[PDB]
Amino acid sequence: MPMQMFMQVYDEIQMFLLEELELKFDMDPNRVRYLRKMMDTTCLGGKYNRGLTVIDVAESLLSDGARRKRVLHDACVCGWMIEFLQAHYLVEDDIMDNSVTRRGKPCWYRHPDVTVQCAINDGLLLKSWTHMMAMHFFADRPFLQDLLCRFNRVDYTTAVGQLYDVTSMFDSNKLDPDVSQPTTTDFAEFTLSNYKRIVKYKTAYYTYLLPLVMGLIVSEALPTVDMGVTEELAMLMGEYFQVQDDVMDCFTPPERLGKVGTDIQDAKCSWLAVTFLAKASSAQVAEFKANYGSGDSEKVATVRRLYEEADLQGDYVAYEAAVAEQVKELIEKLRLCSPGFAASVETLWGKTYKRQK
Amino acid sequence: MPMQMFMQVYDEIQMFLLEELELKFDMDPNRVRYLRKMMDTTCLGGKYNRGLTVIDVAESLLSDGARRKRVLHDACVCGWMIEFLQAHYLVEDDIMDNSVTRRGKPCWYRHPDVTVQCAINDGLLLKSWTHMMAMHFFADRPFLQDLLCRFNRVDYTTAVGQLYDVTSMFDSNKLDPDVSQPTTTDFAEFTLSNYKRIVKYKTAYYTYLLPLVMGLIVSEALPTVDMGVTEELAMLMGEYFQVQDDVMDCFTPPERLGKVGTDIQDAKCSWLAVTFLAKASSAQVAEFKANYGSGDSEKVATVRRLYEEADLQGDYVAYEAAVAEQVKELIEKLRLCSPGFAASVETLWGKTYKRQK
Ligand SMILES: CN(CCCCc1ccccc1)CCC(O)(P(=O)(O)O)P(=O)(O)O
Ligand SMILES: CN(CCCCc1ccccc1)CCC(O)(P(=O)(O)O)P(=O)(O)O
Ligand SMILES: [Mg+2]
Ligand SMILES: [Mg+2]
Ligand SMILES: [Mg+2]
Ligand SMILES: [Mg+2]
Ligand SMILES: [Mg+2]
Ligand SMILES: [Mg+2]
Repeated sequence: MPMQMFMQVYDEIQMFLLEELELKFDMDPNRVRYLRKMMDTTCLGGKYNRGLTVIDVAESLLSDGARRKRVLHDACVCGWMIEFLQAHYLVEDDIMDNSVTRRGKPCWYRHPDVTVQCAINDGLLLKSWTHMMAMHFFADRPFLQDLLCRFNRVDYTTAVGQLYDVTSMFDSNKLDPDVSQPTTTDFAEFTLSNYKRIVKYKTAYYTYLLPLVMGLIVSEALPTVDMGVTEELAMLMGEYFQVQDDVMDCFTPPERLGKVGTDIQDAKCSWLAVTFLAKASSAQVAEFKANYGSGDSEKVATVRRLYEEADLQGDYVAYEAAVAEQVKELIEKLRLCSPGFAASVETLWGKTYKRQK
Repeated sequence: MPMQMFMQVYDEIQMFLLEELELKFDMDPNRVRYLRKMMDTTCLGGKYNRGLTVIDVAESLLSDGARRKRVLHDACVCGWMIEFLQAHYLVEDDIMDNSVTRRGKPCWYRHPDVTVQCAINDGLLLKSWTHMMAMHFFADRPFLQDLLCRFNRVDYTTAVGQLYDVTSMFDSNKLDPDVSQPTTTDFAEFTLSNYKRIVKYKTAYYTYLLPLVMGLIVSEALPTVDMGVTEELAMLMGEYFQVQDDVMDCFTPPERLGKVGTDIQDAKCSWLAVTFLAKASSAQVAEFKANYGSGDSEKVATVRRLYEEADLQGDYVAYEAAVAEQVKELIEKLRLCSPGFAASVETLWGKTYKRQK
């Protein structure tokens, strides 16, 4: 049912946007249908976990069935703002990471009749829609300002996190626009501390904290919860969530994930990379620096192998257990003064813990 | 004094941005350096015509000591929001139009140590900053919602224009995300009405209509002018402005313009291109199609050669005169009830009419 009306509001939004493009932007049918396909390919195709969470939080907190419908509808729009925001990130992300597949299908910039230059712009259009839809529905809403302040900061912090992610192969001390530099060879920068910063900003905020806050805002209950504990949980579940993505990027079959990993080729500072270098032996670390950050398959195979050889799946489990009980503890601290919020928060966790996706 | 006070609020804005990233975003001194240089290289180097216009419009309309400098500061912030927005477009546009030089210096993505994927993200960062500085300085001003609504609007419509720009060289009938097609061979879609559409949306709104609008907003004078006549002026000055951009791309010397043209290699629907086709003879129209859209040295020269012989200046000066006359009378309509405003519009026109760069 949540998923039912979630798709109903999607159609509203798609109608409003595309129609306006024809009525107020002098757009021709061919281009109007192109945006439809671009929208559907990039926004539909996922499990909508960020969007659906907003509804759950809103519903779980609204405790005259109009107030219920008001909060419900708004929660769905706020739901699609993040889904569209995620749609925006992934389009640009796939481009930057030179990815091939996304959600079982080719990445947007990989579509035969979608140019890279146009893909970039579509990615921007996606971001502009979040604002366009919000302004259309929340027009006369007391929280409109607060909603967008927090929405944009999260977007901003996520872009910053992508700065950290995109520039982790480079010795930050040799980071100067006017002078080039190649992939690091010592990987001194590949530290858990540098990994944690990357993940906290590029993933955590928009994937866990944002969905929670928007649901709290439409529910007019933000001041009721302990924003501090809530923040601690969002960062914790966020990191964990990203650590999973990193392992799945290397071990989960492309068809089960719906995308072909590029971390090894892109010499990304993944969790698997910083955890390996931290425990591996002289020879292991050497064979790594010699085969990492390359497209060659025997070079790629080597890095995959070396990961297994080093048994990272065991470090993972210990990490997962650490988080699992750290999350449980925080939720109990939250459950004390806000049981309604506590429940919705645990559902988000349960959707994360040991996911295969 | 305007430029000076404008350039000081700049630092006041840069300080805030970078110092925030140092503590609240956990950024290392190196990346804070990289962003400072990026911010200075992408937001500085131009002539600041959009920002400066906002200040002029604003102080021209305040008709209480500090009340004045208050409005003066607000106008400078808005001035930089557009400059930053323009900086955002220009980085993403040089990447899209695969340009080489910008404002004298090499395009941002062309910089020695600026990777394309990072460049893309830096541009997104530049956009994020327009919202960041806005909320910081205007979190108390009542006009904030409108100010940001009108801002995102123009921003949206501009991305929509960029959509017409990048898809103009392709027969929109075969436009379909799954099947690729070459650059239109017949160039049938290169019509003046289609040119007018792309121009009105990718230039007019944010280059002319926005500065006037923000200036009216920060001065609380928005409702004292005939928006209908104001928009007619913006759309008219914007088209003309963009038409000059196209001519300068083919005929103005790089060292003076500050950039190397790419409209001919990118097979862009330029004013020169549509005006040519609309008058050229069979031979000319034929040879045109055989050399346009290529990156080859001599072919590109052949296109200029056909542009000159087609005597496209005679139509330009005629067009300019047609516009000059149409703008004049519109400005008079404005003067009737908005003298002060009309005056600021004269200056803006004065900076557009026969500009060189
Ligand atoms: C959290 N991440 C990026 C969020 C993208 C954030 C962003 C911000 C600004 C501009 C572009 C993208 C999402 C996970 C990944 O995308 P995926 O595995 O889906 O490719 P990656 O592992 O490559 O990070
Ligand atoms: C006003 N125009 C930007 C249009 C860019 C619009 C845009 C860019 C990126 C994202 C959204 C919209 C500016 C003129 C050009 O930039 P330039 O000659 O400076 O390259 P172009 O002739 O390429 O348009
Ligand atoms: Mg990435
Ligand atoms: Mg990726
Ligand atoms: Mg990944
Ligand atoms: Mg362009
Ligand atoms: Mg360009
Ligand atoms: Mg140009």
